[PDB]
Amino acid sequence: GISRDSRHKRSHTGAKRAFYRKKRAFELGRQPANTRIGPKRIHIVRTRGGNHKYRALRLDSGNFAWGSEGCTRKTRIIGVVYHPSNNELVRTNTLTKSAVVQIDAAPFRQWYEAHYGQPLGRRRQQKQGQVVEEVKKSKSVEKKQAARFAAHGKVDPALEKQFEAGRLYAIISSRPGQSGRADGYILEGEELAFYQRKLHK
Amino acid sequence: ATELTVQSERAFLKQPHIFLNSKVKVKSTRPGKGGRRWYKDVGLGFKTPKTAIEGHYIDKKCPFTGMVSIRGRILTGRVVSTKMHRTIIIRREYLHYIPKYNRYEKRHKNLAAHVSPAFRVEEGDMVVVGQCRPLSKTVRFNVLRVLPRT
Amino acid sequence: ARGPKKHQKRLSAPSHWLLDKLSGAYAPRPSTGPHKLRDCMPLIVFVRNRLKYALNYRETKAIMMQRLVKVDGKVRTDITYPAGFMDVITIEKTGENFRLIYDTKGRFTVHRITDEEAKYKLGKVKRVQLGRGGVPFLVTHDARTIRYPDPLIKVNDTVKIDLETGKITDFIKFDTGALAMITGGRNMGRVGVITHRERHDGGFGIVHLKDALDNTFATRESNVFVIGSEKPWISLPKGKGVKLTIAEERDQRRARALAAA
RNA sequence: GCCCGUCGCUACUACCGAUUGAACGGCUCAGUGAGGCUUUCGGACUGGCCCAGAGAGGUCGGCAACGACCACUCAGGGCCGG
RNA sequence: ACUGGCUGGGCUGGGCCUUUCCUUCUGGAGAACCGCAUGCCGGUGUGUCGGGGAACCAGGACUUUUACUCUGAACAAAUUAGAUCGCUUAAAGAAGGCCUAUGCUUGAAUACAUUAGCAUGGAAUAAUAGAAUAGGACG
RNA sequence: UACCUGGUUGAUUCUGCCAGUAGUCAUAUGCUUGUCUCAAAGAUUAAGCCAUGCAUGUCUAAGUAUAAGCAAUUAUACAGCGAAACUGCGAAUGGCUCAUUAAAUCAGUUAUCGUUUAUUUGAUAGUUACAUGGAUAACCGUGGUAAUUCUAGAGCUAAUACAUGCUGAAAAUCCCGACUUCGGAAGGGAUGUAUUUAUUAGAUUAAAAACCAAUGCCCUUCGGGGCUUUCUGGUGAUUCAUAAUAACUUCUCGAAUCGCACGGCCUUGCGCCGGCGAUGGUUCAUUCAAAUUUCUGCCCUAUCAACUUUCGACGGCUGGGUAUUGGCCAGCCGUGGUGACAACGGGUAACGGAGGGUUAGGGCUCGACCCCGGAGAAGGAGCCUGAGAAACGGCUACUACA
RNA sequence: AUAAGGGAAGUCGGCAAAAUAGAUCCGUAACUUCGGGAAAAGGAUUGGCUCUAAGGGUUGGGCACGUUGCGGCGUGCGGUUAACAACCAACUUAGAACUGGUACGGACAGGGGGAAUCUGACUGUCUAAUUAAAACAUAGCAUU
Ligand SMILES: [Mg+2]
Ligand SMILES: [Mg+2]
Ligand SMILES: [Mg+2]
Ligand SMILES: [Mg+2]
Ligand SMILES: [Mg+2]
Ligand SMILES: [Mg+2]
Ligand SMILES: [Mg+2]
Ligand SMILES: [Mg+2]
Ligand SMILES: [Mg+2]
Ligand SMILES: [Mg+2]
Ligand SMILES: [Mg+2]
Ligand SMILES: [Mg+2]
Ligand SMILES: [Mg+2]
Ligand SMILES: [Mg+2]
Ligand SMILES: [Mg+2]
Ligand SMILES: [Mg+2]
Ligand SMILES: [Mg+2]
Ligand SMILES: [Mg+2]
Ligand SMILES: [Mg+2]
Ligand SMILES: [Mg+2]
Ligand SMILES: [Mg+2]
Ligand SMILES: [Mg+2]
Ligand SMILES: [Mg+2]
Ligand SMILES: [Mg+2]
Ligand SMILES: [Mg+2]
Ligand SMILES: [Mg+2]
Ligand SMILES: [Mg+2]
Ligand SMILES: [Mg+2]
Ligand SMILES: [Mg+2]
Ligand SMILES: [Mg+2]
Ligand SMILES: [Mg+2]
Ligand SMILES: [Mg+2]
Ligand SMILES: [Mg+2]
Ligand SMILES: [Mg+2]
Repeated sequence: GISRDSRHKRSHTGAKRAFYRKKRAFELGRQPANTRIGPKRIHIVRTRGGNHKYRALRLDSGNFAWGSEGCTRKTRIIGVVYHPSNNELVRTNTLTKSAVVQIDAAPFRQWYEAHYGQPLGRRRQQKQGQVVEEVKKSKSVEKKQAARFAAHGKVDPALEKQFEAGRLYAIISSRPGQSGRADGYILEGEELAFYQRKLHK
Repeated sequence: ATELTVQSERAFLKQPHIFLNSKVKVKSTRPGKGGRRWYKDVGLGFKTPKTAIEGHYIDKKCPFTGMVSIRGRILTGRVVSTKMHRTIIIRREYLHYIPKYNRYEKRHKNLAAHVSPAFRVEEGDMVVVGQCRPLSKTVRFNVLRVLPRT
Repeated sequence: ARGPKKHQKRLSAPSHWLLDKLSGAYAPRPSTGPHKLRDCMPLIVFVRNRLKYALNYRETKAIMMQRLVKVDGKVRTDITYPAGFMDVITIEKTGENFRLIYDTKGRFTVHRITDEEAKYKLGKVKRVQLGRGGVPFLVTHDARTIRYPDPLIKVNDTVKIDLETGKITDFIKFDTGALAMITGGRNMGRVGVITHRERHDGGFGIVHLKDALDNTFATRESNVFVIGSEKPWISLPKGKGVKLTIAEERDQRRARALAAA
């Protein structure tokens, strides 16, 4: 089958090597698996030494971590928007490592509301559609939460605009074809500005 | 080396596992701990160049600010080609002994090595290289020091 | 070659086994175990070729099936068990204990030892570090792993093992002035005192020793085995590994012959 | 005395030569293309449940108040697997 | 076997003064030369004395660079040269030997390979670098 | 044992070859042949073709026994030996040959901080239970085909085959908080390991102060004088060994197995506790290794002087794939790499080496063949099982024989 | 204009007809006056639809004062935006996915080729109304 040896190549002087031996059990290769967004589907494969690997054919969710605070919540991925290697990967919407995606921001907004007693990215005040208040059952909570707000600080203006729409950009940092998991982190700061600057022009 | 800009590529270049966007600012002496540039020392009495510590270039093959370890032989030579990108060719000369005729003849070999942006290498120079893991089809050495010109 | 080997050809066996080139085509092919394959002492060769207790293979393998012979206090039942440096072999029915140690000519020799001293060993340490859960441990040259050691103990040292409880009673530092015996290289059987050590950055250092007779020699660190500072703890065999040259070797041979008769 | 070349007869060796001469072998453009790994639908055949409940029957204790369980036939639906 | 020698003659080597002699700091233990009082037959333990570190060890920095040669390390069994033992001698073999033993004892050595790679001493021979627009050395 | 003789001329001295001479662990052949110690042998031409027979199986006190098996008579669950069969392991080692192969194999010397590893050896893992569920072999009995180690449907029963499954501890850490006097607190959840991602610690190795912000405290004459301070391994070198936090997973492991011994307690219940072995099991270490990898070294030929990049040729970047690195592969961007110090190509009656033959020294020639390494099983490709195979006394397909 | 199977067996003779044909990318011999032979010979692709990438133009750049009613000026004096911002404009080339009764230069337009001999060097010209050729002319050469 597919071979990954260097025998069939050409020497650095340009000379052509001659036949040495037939293909070996090692040095083999395998058919690439193109991950796509859809209902979960994973196959098991028996690799060298009796171990196993996990081929992911269709995935829809994975862990993504928010950097500064350090909390990670499981949510779903909407779609891929950029890929440094090939554009056709983007158009076919297939996801691999170093793929820029868009993720749901709901679990992170909820956790932020629980940790800090203030709302983040709410420009729906024009509509006043979902205004609701629940009585908060304590008074030590305001001093602890306001202590957190006065100590840690406030979010940069760029991230609330993302939170109002409810979509966040992320980068896959796992290898879906190898480990069968799509994992990443929410990207922000100057590296974020790099991607918005490149994304629309 | 001479590089106009650091980020001039399709993807974003950054050192792995170096966290760069932290809300709280803490000043520490450690190179990689605080969130600033990371670097190490190869050893064998080789001193880290000054340009590396404050430079902004990103390279994953430099022995400094990179993910490559140096182990094996250490060799020296004369550069013969440095006109491609981030790689040079050195020329090594030696003497082979023919037993029957009781005298020598000259022979030579060609070697390929990876050059870091920290150094500036011109033609006809002495360099010292060290063995490393396979970095390409025919590149297995890295430059460590450039000897002064005559 | 499509897997691991399981046959060993005669004329390729280690020289210090002293196997005749005739009378067969194969050799015992020692099984895998605690000691290196190149320098080991198979139990079948030791019992049959040196002690001459068993005439041939058939009853040689019967002996271990009766569980008569044990090493390090634990009975072994496989004929090709790799024995090695400093290990203690005990035969209770006849009532004696043996220790495997090189002679001055680089081969294993029979060496009677007393019962009270035949119940402990000592070995050089190979690596020390902390394992899973933060528990420190070390491993010696005979695949002995011991947890919670003395924190001052470092690599290349030697440690005394009880062999019944596996506790670290005592140790010897690796420094100048110690008494050492060589275990690898062409300098087989020598015993000397560390004079001074010179190091080379990048690996493969050399150490210089000095014998009792003012002889001088050098060897790699991987071949030095310190056995004491002064008055070595173990009992050395006859000759003490001094490596007399052939001129006096023949002189003493004739002197001893005429002295006896 | 020695001795050189053409021409004629016999014997042998190699060379040029119309015949788009002939046979065998290696590497290759193009066309056709067995088999198999991976992959997408497919579901021969099989297993497990849960409800409602037809129809009948039995069980062990309860005066009773009431509980529980086990065999037959037609099943109704499902609604999940390999 | 063998002792002093001989003011013996050679030869190898190691210390100083000749304008040259031999890098440097930290730490280790500690000698030689000194006196203190305590004790014997003009020397010594003496110590819980310090003035004092010959040599040695461990660690750091500095030192033109190659070829060459000396000595080490590492490197296969067989083979080649080669030591020992009367397989009745020998080509072979690694055996055997000792009074009488219900026992004791030994050998199964050693040198070479030779190209490349790793350390150490020597510094002749044969190449290379350095202060001239001083861009030089020192405090 | 560092050696020569005959031959051009009427006779002489030379260059020069022809012939003679000796060895061969070097083959064939002719004549002849009594004994002792040792014993090579279808390599050369055809890696051409094969009738026949053999060359790989395996059981202990200790996985599974209702043999209409034998043998005894302590075992009414069995208890000895034990056909058949399931299950476990091996069959990838050995043995043969030299077709291909000219920096390829190979040799000496390095590296793996760039990987996999059955087995052996040593350590090591506290979140219905007095015992869970369906099949199947052997077996009884009935068939098909000229033909094979081909098999159908019907009726039974086992597991160390297959599939499920039980916080017995405390302490500590992190979050939510019912409830106040605002200065801490009722009680609620999580917390082994494997897998995947992000973040934190993993210290230095000379010393003397003075200010701002504001809080553990001792003593005390209430004016206060003040404040010594606890750990941190290793390499020449790392993001190392290891620890902690927020989460994740068609997802692991943490024992429903077997044999010998017949013991000890009192609340005397068919109660509780207790020894030595076998077979398994997560991680680390070790052993046998395996795959890649650094430097230098191979015969003749110029009537072979320029070669390599169509469709990777040299390098950079992002990924895929592999046990892992790598132009091994997919995209984007540069235009490189080798050569008269002999590249590239053509020949080889070429497997390489340790080594054999022949000797003053220097050399010439041979090496299929008992030792080490590589490759192949008529010629090509593809693959299952398994730790390990691109295996051929394993399978699939084509060509040629049969 | 079309024809099953055969494919020049018809005939003085392949006369007539058929076959090839555009564009893009590979590949290309003997011979030679080194200019050619060459479109040698001989192969592959070609529609529709939805996308991606490349090839341009114009206008803007610091202070310090003085006229003229925030501006045109007059000046003096610095920096080269690690090249940014807005607007405007036609076509030509390359690449990817899906799709169809495998069809796509869909009509028109549009070279058959190869191995040899005789003869004139070539382009050119003539018997208007039966002969276009090997005939004539030609540059070159030689003579009077
Ligand atoms: Mg084999
Ligand atoms: Mg090392
Ligand atoms: Mg083809
Ligand atoms: Mg097919
Ligand atoms: Mg002999
Ligand atoms: Mg004559
Ligand atoms: Mg043959
Ligand atoms: Mg054959
Ligand atoms: Mg039994
Ligand atoms: Mg051959
Ligand atoms: Mg184990
Ligand atoms: Mg099982
Ligand atoms: Mg890569
Ligand atoms: Mg060049
Ligand atoms: Mg051959
Ligand atoms: Mg050979
Ligand atoms: Mg094979
Ligand atoms: Mg095969
Ligand atoms: Mg066969
Ligand atoms: Mg076989
Ligand atoms: Mg027709
Ligand atoms: Mg027709
Ligand atoms: Mg035809
Ligand atoms: Mg006719
Ligand atoms: Mg005709
Ligand atoms: Mg016509
Ligand atoms: Mg054509
Ligand atoms: Mg033509
Ligand atoms: Mg198309
Ligand atoms: Mg066409
Ligand atoms: Mg004409
Ligand atoms: Mg006319
Ligand atoms: Mg006409
Ligand atoms: Mg004319």
